[PDB]
Amino acid sequence: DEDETTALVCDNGSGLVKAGFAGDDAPRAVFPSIVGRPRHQGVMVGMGQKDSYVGDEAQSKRGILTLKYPIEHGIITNWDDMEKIWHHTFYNELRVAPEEHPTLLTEAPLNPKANREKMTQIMFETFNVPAMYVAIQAVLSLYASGRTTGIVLDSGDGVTHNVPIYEGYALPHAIMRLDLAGRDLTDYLMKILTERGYSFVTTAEREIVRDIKEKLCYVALDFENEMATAASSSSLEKSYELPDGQVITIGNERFRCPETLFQPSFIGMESAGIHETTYNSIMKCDIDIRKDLYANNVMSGGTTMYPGIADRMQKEITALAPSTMKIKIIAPPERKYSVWIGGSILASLSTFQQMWITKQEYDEAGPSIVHRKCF
Amino acid sequence: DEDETTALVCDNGSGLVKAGFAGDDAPRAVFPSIVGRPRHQGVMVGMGQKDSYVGDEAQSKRGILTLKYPIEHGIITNWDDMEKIWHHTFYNELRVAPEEHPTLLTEAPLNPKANREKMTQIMFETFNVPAMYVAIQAVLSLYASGRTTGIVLDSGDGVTHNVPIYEGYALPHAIMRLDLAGRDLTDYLMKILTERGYSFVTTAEREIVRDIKEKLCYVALDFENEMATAASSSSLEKSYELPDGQVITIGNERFRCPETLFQPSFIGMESAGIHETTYNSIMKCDIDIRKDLYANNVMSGGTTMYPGIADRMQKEITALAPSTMKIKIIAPPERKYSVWIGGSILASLSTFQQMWITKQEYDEAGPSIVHRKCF
Amino acid sequence: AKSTDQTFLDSICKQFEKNPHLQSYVVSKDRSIGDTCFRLKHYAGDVTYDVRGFLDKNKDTLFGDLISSMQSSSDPLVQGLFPPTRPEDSKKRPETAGSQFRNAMNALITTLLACSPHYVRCIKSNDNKQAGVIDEDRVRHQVRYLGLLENVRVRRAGFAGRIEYTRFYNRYKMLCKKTWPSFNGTAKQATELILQQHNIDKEEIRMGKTKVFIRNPTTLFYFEEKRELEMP
Ligand SMILES: Nc1ncnc2c1ncn2[C@@H]1O[C@H](COP(=O)(O)OP(=O)(O)O)[C@@H](O)[C@H]1O
Ligand SMILES: Nc1ncnc2c1ncn2[C@@H]1O[C@H](COP(=O)(O)OP(=O)(O)O)[C@@H](O)[C@H]1O
Ligand SMILES: [Ca+2]
Ligand SMILES: [Ca+2]
Repeated sequence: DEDETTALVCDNGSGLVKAGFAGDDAPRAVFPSIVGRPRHQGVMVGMGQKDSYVGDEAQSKRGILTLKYPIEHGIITNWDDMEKIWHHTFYNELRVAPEEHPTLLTEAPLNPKANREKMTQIMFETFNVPAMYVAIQAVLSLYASGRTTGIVLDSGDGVTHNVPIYEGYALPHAIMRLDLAGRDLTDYLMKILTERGYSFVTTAEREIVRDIKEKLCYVALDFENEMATAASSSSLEKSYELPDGQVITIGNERFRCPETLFQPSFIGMESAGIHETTYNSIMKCDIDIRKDLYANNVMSGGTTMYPGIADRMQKEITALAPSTMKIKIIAPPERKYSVWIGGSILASLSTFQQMWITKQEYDEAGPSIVHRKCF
Repeated sequence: DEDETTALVCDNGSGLVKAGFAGDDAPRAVFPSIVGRPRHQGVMVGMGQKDSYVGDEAQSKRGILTLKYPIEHGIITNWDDMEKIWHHTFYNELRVAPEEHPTLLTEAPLNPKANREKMTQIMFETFNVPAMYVAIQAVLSLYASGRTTGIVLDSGDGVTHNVPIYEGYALPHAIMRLDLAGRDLTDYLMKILTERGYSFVTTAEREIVRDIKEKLCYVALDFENEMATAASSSSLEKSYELPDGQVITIGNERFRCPETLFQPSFIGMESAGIHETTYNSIMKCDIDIRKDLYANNVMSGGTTMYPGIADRMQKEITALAPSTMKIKIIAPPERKYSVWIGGSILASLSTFQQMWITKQEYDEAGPSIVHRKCF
Repeated sequence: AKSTDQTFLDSICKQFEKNPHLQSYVVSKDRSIGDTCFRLKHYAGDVTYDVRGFLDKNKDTLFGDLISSMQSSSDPLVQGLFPPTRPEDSKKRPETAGSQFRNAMNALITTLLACSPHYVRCIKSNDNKQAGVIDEDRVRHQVRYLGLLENVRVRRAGFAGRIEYTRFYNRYKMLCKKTWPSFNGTAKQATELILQQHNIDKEEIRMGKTKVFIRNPTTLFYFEEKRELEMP
């Protein structure tokens, strides 16, 4: 546009595909990372079904679709279907050719080595990308919120990651990975829903569970005191008319499921709560470096949007943590797009040149170019 | 400042870098002689780490730093890092160019010959110093306290030196050197701390041991009588809230470690106590020159600040020393800066001209100019 | 965002302090430079800048999340502040400063490499509005940092006495022979035909665009005089 040339920003997860044009502050066309076929055989003739039904077109009509998700936190059940997800991204919504503008993707911390080389194969050899990089999830948001000294816990629907990044990344481990977010809460509901004459059976309607979840479901401050309150039918049940037509008086259902977050013992996992793992990462660093970590805590992700998420942390942490200085948690009121706001940062930096992979660089160091320069 | 031209005072040790402006009575900007890198790899991009983290900036944040000290009493583990310690001294705090004002450094008694020529190489050839001298630790303090006839024992964290200087320096030996001060007490604590569920593991937090030490730890007058007192939990344990948050009830821990001072047998050294070595130096001088030495004893250094340090000396000395005249020890209530107050003296003397090394003097007598004129 | 102006300074030194035209108090030992300032060369001198401001002074960018709510009103003043959407300057509205400044400077260049320009310089006399007073030190400096006398020597080439061919021809016509309308055309062979008939070395003069090149001053006084002791 008579400014520069070849530039773009992108970001994908287990919820939405955040992307936009060149030099933007916020996304432009986010869409669900879904994709399925036809369990209904799509009037076979009222088109040769194909196109699994990805994008707004897919999210619109769920019934015909057997929504089979490709990338469940880390593991990619299949790469063949990924081919026609990015074919919908750059060409339909972004309206730009990938054989021109760079690309800034996100990296699920500690992702299988074999996956990186596989992805690069899809871009460089097929979609011809002469410049691109895959930054590491959390570290991005750090520079956006305006923090240089804090501990980041960025996670939404993908995977939980405790990234203590306030003066260095890639160093002692002090990081954790937990497959317990988003889809885990989306699949657990139908189970407990059975006791209330409800059952979102198939995957298509399972996706709706998440929709209603993010508009009412809240977290209990103390399950004990709210157990006796159950008698008082006022703060619990609330009339929610299902778009089709079937009221669901969610009440105790709201604060029962989220309890699993702090208590992973409800789904057969010894994984400690997100406030225990926090200790595990802090106890590794030096002794004279905790007082500043407690001062500011970066809690990001769409998972940190439900009522009663930050106040609970300040109750459990103080217990098994030093009690002398003040403790404050920085949870950006809109901390979901924290990664994208940070993506816009690195997207406009020139120092970033010493990170991405140039067309020729791949052929000069084989497929291992990724893990030979990056880390 | 429309007064004179080219003047300054400095002093370094194993604790603080004492320095100031021209013609000052007390220092102006003291800072820890530390320096390290990043065991955390400093967000590599949230700056090309480098600058080891020396000065207030270093002492502020200890966690990221792997504090590796350069000059341990006499031996310099490495000179390459010393380069960017003085680059922080003259230019940042002192705010003066070393290519103008002289410099008065201190000399660790009996320092390797090869070291003197190495230091001069860093000043004259690189930092261009047309005038400077490196006076001998103890003798300086003598003229400050206002004593001409006494025995000086100046030592803090560096090395212990018994300097009988009351009418002549550089003569019979009557001097001793002992690598048992400061850092020795700083490293010994973590060992014995293990028995009390505490352990300051790495070097970063090890530095804090010294901080708390100089605010409570005291010396036992008689270990025997204070052993039974242990039952009385009143004069021992004292609540000390660790800044972060971890109380440490130091009690018997206070007077156990300092006992090593008078008893070097707790760390595998046949070195006799500081009151025995005193005899060793006195017995060498004439017989009719002791009565005046006992009258006044110059005990200086930050090590002579702990409770129960002077009174103990008057108990052990009188035993194996002549018992007829009166014995008094002069321990300046603030005897740490005794060297600096004395530094201010020699810094304003003109007779000092016949001591320092002029720019040309170095080229006229090669690198041995130091040990050719000085002594 | 968190990085202050002070930290920005350190980001320059590490990246450069080797590429010409950039110094500081750390590398270049010059007391004139403060501990919170830096050196930067331009044309012919040195300038030490301060760090105050920078941040809020630079970015200044404004997004459309603060404008939308205001331009939705109904008043020739309120919406008036925002003329009929995009006065020939938009293309893409939301961009983090940096680039936005590049536009104001790029739009300037793009319209310079496609036109036939003309140049005019000016020199301020003094700081007292006097039409007959010279401030020696101030004037000489003004002529220097503009680099005008260097544009005199270098452009031509770099020497003493210089005269244009286009103006040398129609001036020294009535001196030598064979320099009449029966000329050949070239400005080199013609001159050779001129200087050879009066015994003059050829290497002393050279031909280029429109400037005669005879090195050393003495030759000028030698030419002018020679044109006097044999023709009044
Ligand atoms: N205000 C909100 N309240 C509750 N859930 C929200 C909110 N905003 C976004 N979400 C949810 O957060 C999820 C996306 O979070 P994100 O951190 O981007 O996930 P991921 O990185 O795993 O793709 C989606 O399930 C979305 O519905
Ligand atoms: N009042 C005090 N009480 C206890 N320790 C002190 C006191 N003042 C200074 N110190 C300590 O003394 C040490 C510095 O003593 P100094 O004689 O200057 O050492 P050096 O000459 O080896 O550099 C530091 O460890 C400092 O913390
Ligand atoms: Ca993700
Ligand atoms: Ca010393």
